Amino acid sequence: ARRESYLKATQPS
Amino acid sequence: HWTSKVHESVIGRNPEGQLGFELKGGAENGQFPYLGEVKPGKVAYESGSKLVSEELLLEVNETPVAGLTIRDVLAVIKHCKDPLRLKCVKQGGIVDKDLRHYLNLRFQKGSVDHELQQIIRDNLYLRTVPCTTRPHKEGEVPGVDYIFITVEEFMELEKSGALLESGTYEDNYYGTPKPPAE
Repeated sequence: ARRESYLKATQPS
Repeated sequence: HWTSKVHESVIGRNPEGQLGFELKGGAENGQFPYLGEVKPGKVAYESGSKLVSEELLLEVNETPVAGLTIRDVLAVIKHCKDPLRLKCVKQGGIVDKDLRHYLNLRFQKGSVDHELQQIIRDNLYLRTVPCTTRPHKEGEVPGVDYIFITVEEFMELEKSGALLESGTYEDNYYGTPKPPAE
């Protein structure tokens, strides 16, 4: 699955 | 809601083993799978509702296929005996075939729309390798964990519309390019 760095960059928090 | 007008249309194959419509879109074009021109004479209907043109294809026999390449959608269908149970939704309003935009939408956590969006994102992630501008870290295989590129390249994929997701985390760019059609 995708890493936290990628998700923190691509997805709104 | 985004999944408000979702309906199931049960069909069968015609002569030549086709559906009476063509599949367009797919992640490789940065899109939902969607129906081409649905002409009346050619769809062998069995039950449920009727198919119209441009509908987004969501599921084939309970297998979610949105976020996949056309090639993979075709592969699910081929391993499905008749009749084919198609979950679809009309385009219009906030429902659109553009995957980049769909993934930017923000639904309530716990929502059926949210649950579905996550399933569609995971499908997309199954077929793609993300790209980044951050240096190769030990343990990582280039081209499997990440396509490691320059910022000029990332910027050029960006402007060209190659990316379906993008963003920065710590002074570095991260995105998902469109999978190739295979």
